[PDB]
Amino acid sequence: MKFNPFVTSDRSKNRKRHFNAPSHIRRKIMSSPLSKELRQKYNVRSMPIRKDDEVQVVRGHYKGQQIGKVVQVYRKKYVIYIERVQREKANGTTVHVGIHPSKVVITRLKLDKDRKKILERKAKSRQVGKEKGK
Amino acid sequence: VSELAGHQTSAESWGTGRAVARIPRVRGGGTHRSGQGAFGNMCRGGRMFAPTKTWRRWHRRVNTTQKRYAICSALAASALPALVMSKGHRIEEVPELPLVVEDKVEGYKKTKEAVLLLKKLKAWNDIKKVYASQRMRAGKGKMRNRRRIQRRGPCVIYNEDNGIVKAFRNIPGITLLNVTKLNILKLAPGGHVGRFCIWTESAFRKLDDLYGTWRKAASLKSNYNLPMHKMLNTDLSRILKSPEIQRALRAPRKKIHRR
Amino acid sequence: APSRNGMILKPHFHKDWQRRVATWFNQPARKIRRRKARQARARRIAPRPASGPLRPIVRCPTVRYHTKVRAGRGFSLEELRVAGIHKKVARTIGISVDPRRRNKSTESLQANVQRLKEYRSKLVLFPRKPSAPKKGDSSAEELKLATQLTGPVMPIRN
RNA sequence: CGACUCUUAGCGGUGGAUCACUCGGCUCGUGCGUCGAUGAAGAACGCAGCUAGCUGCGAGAAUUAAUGUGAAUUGCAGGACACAUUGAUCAUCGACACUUCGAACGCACUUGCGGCCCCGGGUUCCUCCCGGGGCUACGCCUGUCUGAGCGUCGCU
RNA sequence: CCCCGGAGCCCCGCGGACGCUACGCCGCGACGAGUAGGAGGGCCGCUGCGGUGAGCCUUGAAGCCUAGGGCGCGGGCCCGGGUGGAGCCGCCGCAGGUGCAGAUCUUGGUGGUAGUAGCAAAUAUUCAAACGAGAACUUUGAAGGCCGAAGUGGAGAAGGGUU
RNA sequence: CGAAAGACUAAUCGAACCAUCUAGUAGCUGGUUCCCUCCGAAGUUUCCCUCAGGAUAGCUGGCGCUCUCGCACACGCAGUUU
RNA sequence: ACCCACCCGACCCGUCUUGAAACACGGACCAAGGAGUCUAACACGUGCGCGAGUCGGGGGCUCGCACGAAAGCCGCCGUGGCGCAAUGAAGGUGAAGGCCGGCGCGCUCGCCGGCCGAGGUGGGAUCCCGAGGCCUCUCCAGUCCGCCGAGGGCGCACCACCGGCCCGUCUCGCCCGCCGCGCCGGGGAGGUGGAGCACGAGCGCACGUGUUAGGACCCGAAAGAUGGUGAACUAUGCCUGGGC
RNA sequence: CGCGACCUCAGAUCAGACGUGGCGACCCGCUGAAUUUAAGCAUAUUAGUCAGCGGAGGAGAAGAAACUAACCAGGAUUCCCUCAGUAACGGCGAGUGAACAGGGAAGAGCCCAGCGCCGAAUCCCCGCCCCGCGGCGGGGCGCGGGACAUGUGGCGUACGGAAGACCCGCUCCCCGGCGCCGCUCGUGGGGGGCCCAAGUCCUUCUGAUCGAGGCCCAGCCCGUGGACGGUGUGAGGCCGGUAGCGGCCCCCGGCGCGCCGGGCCCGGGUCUUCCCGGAGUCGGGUUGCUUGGGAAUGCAGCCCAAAGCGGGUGGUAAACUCCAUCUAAGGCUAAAUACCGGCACGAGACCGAUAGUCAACAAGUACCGUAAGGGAAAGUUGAAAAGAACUUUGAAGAGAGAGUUCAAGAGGGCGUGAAACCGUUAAGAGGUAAACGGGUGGGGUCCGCGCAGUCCGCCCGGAGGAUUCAACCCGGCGGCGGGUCCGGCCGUGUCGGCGGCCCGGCGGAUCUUUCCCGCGCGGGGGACCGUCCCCCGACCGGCGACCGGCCGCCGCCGGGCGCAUUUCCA
Ligand SMILES: [Mg+2]
Ligand SMILES: [Mg+2]
Ligand SMILES: [Mg+2]
Ligand SMILES: [Mg+2]
Ligand SMILES: [Mg+2]
Ligand SMILES: [Mg+2]
Ligand SMILES: [Mg+2]
Ligand SMILES: [Mg+2]
Ligand SMILES: [Mg+2]
Ligand SMILES: [Mg+2]
Ligand SMILES: [Mg+2]
Ligand SMILES: [Mg+2]
Ligand SMILES: [Mg+2]
Ligand SMILES: [Mg+2]
Ligand SMILES: [Mg+2]
Ligand SMILES: [Mg+2]
Ligand SMILES: [Mg+2]
Ligand SMILES: [Mg+2]
Ligand SMILES: [Mg+2]
Ligand SMILES: [Mg+2]
Ligand SMILES: [Mg+2]
Ligand SMILES: [Mg+2]
Ligand SMILES: [Mg+2]
Ligand SMILES: [Mg+2]
Ligand SMILES: [Mg+2]
Ligand SMILES: [Mg+2]
Ligand SMILES: [Mg+2]
Ligand SMILES: [Mg+2]
Ligand SMILES: [Mg+2]
Ligand SMILES: [Mg+2]
Ligand SMILES: [Mg+2]
Ligand SMILES: [Mg+2]
Ligand SMILES: [Mg+2]
Ligand SMILES: [Mg+2]
Ligand SMILES: [Mg+2]
Ligand SMILES: [Mg+2]
Ligand SMILES: [Mg+2]
Ligand SMILES: [Mg+2]
Ligand SMILES: [Mg+2]
Ligand SMILES: [Mg+2]
Ligand SMILES: [Mg+2]
Ligand SMILES: [Mg+2]
Ligand SMILES: [Mg+2]
Ligand SMILES: [Mg+2]
Ligand SMILES: [Mg+2]
Ligand SMILES: [Mg+2]
Ligand SMILES: [Mg+2]
Ligand SMILES: [Mg+2]
Ligand SMILES: [Mg+2]
Ligand SMILES: [Mg+2]
Ligand SMILES: [Mg+2]
Ligand SMILES: [Mg+2]
Ligand SMILES: [Mg+2]
Ligand SMILES: [Mg+2]
Ligand SMILES: [Mg+2]
Ligand SMILES: [Mg+2]
Repeated sequence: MKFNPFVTSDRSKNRKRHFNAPSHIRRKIMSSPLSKELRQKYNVRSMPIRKDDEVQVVRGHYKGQQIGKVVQVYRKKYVIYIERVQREKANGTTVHVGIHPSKVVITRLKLDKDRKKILERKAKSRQVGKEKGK
Repeated sequence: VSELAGHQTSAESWGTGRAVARIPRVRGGGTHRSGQGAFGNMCRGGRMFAPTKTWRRWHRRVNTTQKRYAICSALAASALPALVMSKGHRIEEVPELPLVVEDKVEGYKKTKEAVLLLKKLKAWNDIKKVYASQRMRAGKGKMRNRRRIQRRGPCVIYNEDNGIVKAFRNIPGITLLNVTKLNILKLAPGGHVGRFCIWTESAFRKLDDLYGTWRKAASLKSNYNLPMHKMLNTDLSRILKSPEIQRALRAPRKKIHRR
Repeated sequence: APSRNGMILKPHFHKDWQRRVATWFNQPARKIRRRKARQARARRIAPRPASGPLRPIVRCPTVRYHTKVRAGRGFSLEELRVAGIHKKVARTIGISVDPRRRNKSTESLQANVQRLKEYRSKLVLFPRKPSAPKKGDSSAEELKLATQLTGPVMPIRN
């Protein structure tokens, strides 16, 4: 259950919260899991997805073992566009198909300074949690 | 419903003589809503017949003794495997029906422990059933934070939370009760009398202190004893084929004299 | 229009009563709010009685109540004077003091005096600094209790 | 058989019921309980690369600064930026800014007329002329200055 | 002059339905109009809540449609087929903004009337060409007409507000 | 306001319009939503500023209770008659 | 159950009405909406809990309420409500009687000891006793079991009647009492008023029906009041222009 | 005829302050109807209610008795329960209608004028320095101004106070700063930020799965986390979250210690001598309104108009009298209480687009009205725009192919797509308008058949094939029932132990203060009574309350039994 009496559990309120979320919050929502290779390495389950991560689509039509680079993150549409995840429109032109980040898995992260520090913080809180449980 | 709801308009009746129908009609304007119909429960816009008030008598009060009677009955029938089984609880493999347990069960601080216990006591097919029952509620409840529904599970009466109520918490179905503070809404859910319970020796001993035996007062609820019985031999078959009774009957006329 | 036997009864719903209906959906939240407030005051007034001050034994007026005895508002001045408690000071040790109570009978006076005597005996005056001067009780009767008194201080039983 | 009419069914229309949804309400409860001459509430007019409305803002006008965040924004453009850098974007908001009416304050409501001090062109304080800046409501309190009275006295 | 774990049974007292949801089952009689009105029973119906059906449901929920098959005195209900595309029902209790033919009812929609009444105030039009997919109506030219300077002309006020 | 018609006062006048009090009051019109089953009326009484309404009796239904004995073994009651 | 045929029957519903197929009103058609509600108070009926009690509020103690604004508990458990006692305008008063023996003159009056203790008549479901049958394969004896039972009893509830008691009130009468002897206090007999007593039945909760007060089944006035907006039409005055 | 004090009055764009409007749920002060009820209506009622005007605050108002009472007396206000639908009012009709006591929530008490004493001992504003400065403050220093004796400050206010003499005991309280220590209850106060468990595992459906089956214990894993939401269907484990006395980082609060700067020589009782109270106010008359307040509850105007062992009240006018009770005509004050406005949250047996707010949407919008004012309608393609390239007919709108999609039998007002109504296709009919009830018939539509439906089931007889047992014993297991209650556990009624009684507790208006402790009372013992528990024996209901052996019966397994038995099959 949820006990904290300032949170909500209320369809309409959590749905409003979602569809009217502001960019910086939508970053957090549009996270996706890391691969079991990276999970082992960094001690982190999931990361906010970003413009040029390498990525596998997991479920849907484009469900495959091809590792495509992310192209752009459309936070207004809650979706990401991926290198070869595309479909031909009527008139031959290609169009990047939207994939929701949660149905994607990150194989190669784009490591900047900030991202590194996020990974370091998450792994730290995990290890504190494991030490507390022990 | 709101006090104003319906009456926010200013609508006079065009009187009789204009054809139409002696309703109060919205005054003037170059809108759709003009010469329409206001106020009458029948009208669109309108105003519901006898608007619901806040001061409806929502709460309902009950005599103390009657509540205590109720809770005795409910306890009484958490024994009786028939009634428990009829209330749907899969109590086939359970070892002894007023199921009392060691008081390390106060100890437990992890669900893992709490679940293993239930599996040892063979109560786990009840939770396993609750898991199977989990499904979408039909109807408008769905859009009012009653979206999922499932079974009631085993009750667990504990004497003191030394950790237990954390351990049994995530296990779906299980309600926990303090003995000192029993509840009829939980021991007899749906107003239905059976319900499989799992007692703790510490709690189970305390019942006689709480409710009192038949020759001892409550000794905890000031002035209270158990309700008396209206008849003692409840199995009437034993009575009806006794020597004392059948000795004094007329012999049964059972020929059938048809027309 | 009345119909064949009943109470010829006069309900008072001729004023705009629905404008002034007072529902009671508060009451739970109210009770909780009161109990929270009460628990706060207890925590503030640390080893003092939560109850409040000690209050005088008092007879009820009128032939009806007459035989009963209540807590009163505060100790009369004559009562304090007899006990040997300065009226301004009594308020600082947790003794209620009204000065509107006359004192007719000697029987009521002496019993109330006895009360203040008893209170002074079983009271633990902390010193102003932790470094102890006169009056302030010993560090024994201090460590053993900086305890509150739950319920009314020295309760009255008729 | 013929046309027409009536009935029933199939398909198609018209129409938008029903059902299923729900970023909206309604009700009950909790906490706080804060507007304004330092110019409020309200009104007006403006402000976007393409923008009418809604919203957001005030000539610094879809916002500036700062702080947190850490790559977008995205209808299309265009761009920026080195996202190993105060750094995109959001959020917060403590600094800064905030057109005109409005209690509304120079007097009037035309958007009309003004007075008085200082500054720049204009002069070379020559007042004009132009532009800029700051004052110029009523009431009342404490003090201040200047005063009034065959009000009550004193000295001359 | 004996035992039913065996008389063999039309009566069996040794044990007892195929029957016995005892709110069940069974038997005999009698009776049955009904407004206003009253009462009872509805495994009649609607929506939501506590219970409960190891219920149902993308291998197709609700709703909708059906010259398909049935049940019920009836309220109604169940099955088949189609359509549809996401939820829904049985039982036991609780609760109600719970059942429509009418109210010159309310809101929305559609008929017949009906291709009907009608598009009749102030004399008037005609020929050619052009453009154009297309001309009774546009434009140009030609002719015939009217307004007839108290104008159907040329300028303003108010009002409109980009005409 | 009226050289007077009760004229005019923004298509409104023997008392304008707008909002509220207001869901104003109505012994009076109109309407009032599923099934079966059983019982089933009244339009007369007295009183009433009562006569298109109430009250009260009557007539109806519902709930019952107390007894009775077709369990070879009956008392009481009647829109009769003697 | 779709269509068609034929014979017989058969007027259009709703409504007010003594009387509607009506030359009575409402109704072109379809969809969705649409009217006996809720609160309070009383009454009677019914169900449950407890019973001379009952009661729960209001409050308090137990939790951050996930479910809880619940649930539980409280010398508060009873301040208090209702009930357990009436009757009188009120001051007030306030439900017992019998019997027996003795003492005062038994005076259908006054005082002292013992016994019983809510009276009696009729009718009363029902219990209780029961003569006597009625047989058993025989003549008698004879305990056991029934069945019926004439006849007799205790008699619930309830009804009718007669007594009794309390409070008011009248009439008539004779005695008692003491810190205060008095315009003091207390009794008796017989009538008569009381929503009285005469071995208790209430309290709480829930459901139903009825009757009210509330918008009060739904829709409906002509009106009434308070506070505001209008003389751009028109009425009349004035100012300043224009016209014949 | 000047100059100077003061007094009363002016003027300033004089120096520096304040007020003005809004909001209005709640609150205070006025003002104040009428619908309505009374079955009419005028008093009454509606109602001190709507409308009107004024003024506030986070609450307001109220509040420390000119109070209740009549008691063995209580002791500010406010709030709840109760008093009580009562006392009372009332065309005594309709109707209206409080208070005290009692129990709770909370609890807090104070200050002036006066009377007096103290060299005005007081205040404001200037100006210079040190600190402090986003709530203008402290300290110092100025012959620098003014306010003030027509009265500022200290003491002091009815609970009495002052001043004196000696009885006693002894001396911390406040603020301006500057630091520093313990992050200080939802169990780390408040705010902000960023973090933290576990499947996308195997098969298989599907357009897509969050589905279906499985996975070392209902299956794997976490579970202090299986709330909710999102994600191409239904997701504890995909993501956000959720749980947790979980973490880290900021900021802020609140309290604890140190240092400094200032202020501050601040008691109590006992005996004496003094001191003491708010006027056009009370009170009376009165008229008007108001109240339950009735020969006047409260508030008003007018007229009269006080006292000081007085004055007020003591619910029937008045006189006389005793009692009781307060001390009016000046002021402040937190708390429980209110809250349809605001900001920010949470929840619901509510509504689910003719509902719910007028308003789910560019709604107080469009639109109307000169204006006051009125005031709508209007949600849904799909998972994703993949929103139909291209060919062709047409001036085009429109089509026909082609294509996207699981589907366009989802095509931009597009989910589902009812009825009325209309087109057509098929069938059937047709001079008494249609439609209807009953009864048959004819035709259609589908539905069940049958390419014999002769439907099954027992038992039996026969003729064919078929394996293994029933019967019988033997060994084991399990179940039933039984009495000898045999042996022991189990419990009802009774009796015995007075045995638990102090190693058995509660209750009691039973007793005792021979007791103990604390102050005649409270608490605890100690007797006593009622109630609940041990010991064994006896009798009895031997009770579904159980065990152990023995018996009898049944069933299952395993042995044997080979075929006049044993089932199977046709
Ligand atoms: Mg509405
Ligand atoms: Mg539904
Ligand atoms: Mg208290
Ligand atoms: Mg009938
Ligand atoms: Mg869908
Ligand atoms: Mg509802
Ligand atoms: Mg209809
Ligand atoms: Mg024509
Ligand atoms: Mg002419
Ligand atoms: Mg022109
Ligand atoms: Mg012209
Ligand atoms: Mg005339
Ligand atoms: Mg109505
Ligand atoms: Mg009438
Ligand atoms: Mg009529
Ligand atoms: Mg008719
Ligand atoms: Mg006729
Ligand atoms: Mg008519
Ligand atoms: Mg008609
Ligand atoms: Mg309907
Ligand atoms: Mg009853
Ligand atoms: Mg009645
Ligand atoms: Mg009603
Ligand atoms: Mg009306
Ligand atoms: Mg009138
Ligand atoms: Mg103001
Ligand atoms: Mg009237
Ligand atoms: Mg009337
Ligand atoms: Mg009238
Ligand atoms: Mg009044
Ligand atoms: Mg008002
Ligand atoms: Mg105040
Ligand atoms: Mg005062
Ligand atoms: Mg009081
Ligand atoms: Mg009462
Ligand atoms: Mg009144
Ligand atoms: Mg003074
Ligand atoms: Mg989901
Ligand atoms: Mg989920
Ligand atoms: Mg996670
Ligand atoms: Mg009045
Ligand atoms: Mg008197
Ligand atoms: Mg005040
Ligand atoms: Mg809609
Ligand atoms: Mg709509
Ligand atoms: Mg709407
Ligand atoms: Mg709809
Ligand atoms: Mg619509
Ligand atoms: Mg639609
Ligand atoms: Mg729709
Ligand atoms: Mg489809
Ligand atoms: Mg579709
Ligand atoms: Mg849809
Ligand atoms: Mg559609
Ligand atoms: Mg058709
Ligand atoms: Mg044809």
